Amino acid sequence: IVGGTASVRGEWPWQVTLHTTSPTQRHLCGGSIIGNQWILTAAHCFYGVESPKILRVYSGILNQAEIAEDTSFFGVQEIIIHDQYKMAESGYDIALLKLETTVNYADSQRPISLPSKGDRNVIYTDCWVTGWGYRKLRDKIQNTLQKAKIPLVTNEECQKRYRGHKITHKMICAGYREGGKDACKGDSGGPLSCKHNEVWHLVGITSWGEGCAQRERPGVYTNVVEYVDWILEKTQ
Ligand SMILES: NC(N)=NCCCCCNC(=O)[C@H](Cc1ccccc1)NC(=O)c1ccc2[nH]c(=O)cc(O)c2c1
Repeated sequence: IVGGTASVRGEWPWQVTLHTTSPTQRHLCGGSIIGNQWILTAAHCFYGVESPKILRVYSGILNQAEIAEDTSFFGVQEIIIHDQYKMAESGYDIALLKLETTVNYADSQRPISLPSKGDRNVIYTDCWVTGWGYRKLRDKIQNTLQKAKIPLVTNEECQKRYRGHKITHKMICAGYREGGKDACKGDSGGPLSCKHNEVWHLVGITSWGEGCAQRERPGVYTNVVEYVDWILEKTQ
């Protein structure tokens, strides 16, 4: 996260850090608890991942330093990638991880609500992006989970900023005209969480963009409301 601040422990209890153990253990991508056996994340995170056996999901984490060889984690039983996914920039950048055991919910870890189809007309004014990603284009994974408040931008506005791409209605964009606050490398797969009528909704999944926090280059997110049928289908 560029231009963000350290999170409070437990304030983003749906946020997970997905690790790979190969060749040695490291943070791979963000994701969101959406059900007791289910993490929603980006499809592009699994480029070259051959098997779910190399993955570890850690929940209830604030600091990456909490994670050591003796720290408990959730195994991944299955990776489910949208069958129309080819790459982040063309959409369908969404994936489910089916965990090998179920998450026991607590103040430190619990699921985020998916948006309703009735909320397509909602004007979210309180949206946040979170993660352990870079604080600038050339940087490293951060110890402490970062957060930034970022306003949504209209698709028509977003399309003007990415003339070489097609910004579809299955995408949603967010950014300051002047830049300065954004997701960056290592944040991908994580949530764009919006608070509306005192409830947090998983509005986006961090997907792609040009550089990080550049002026007139908003972040592009998978538009989660357009996938509620797919999520239901794939999780039932
Ligand atoms: N909103 C804006 N402006 N851009 C949107 C930002 C989201 C895309 C950025 N890419 C990303 O976030 C890659 C996506 C990716 C993941 C896995 C494999 C390939 C690509 N992530 C990374 O480049 C990435 C992921 C995990 C990492 N772990 C480490 O220990 C060190 C790293 O340098 C590192 C880098």
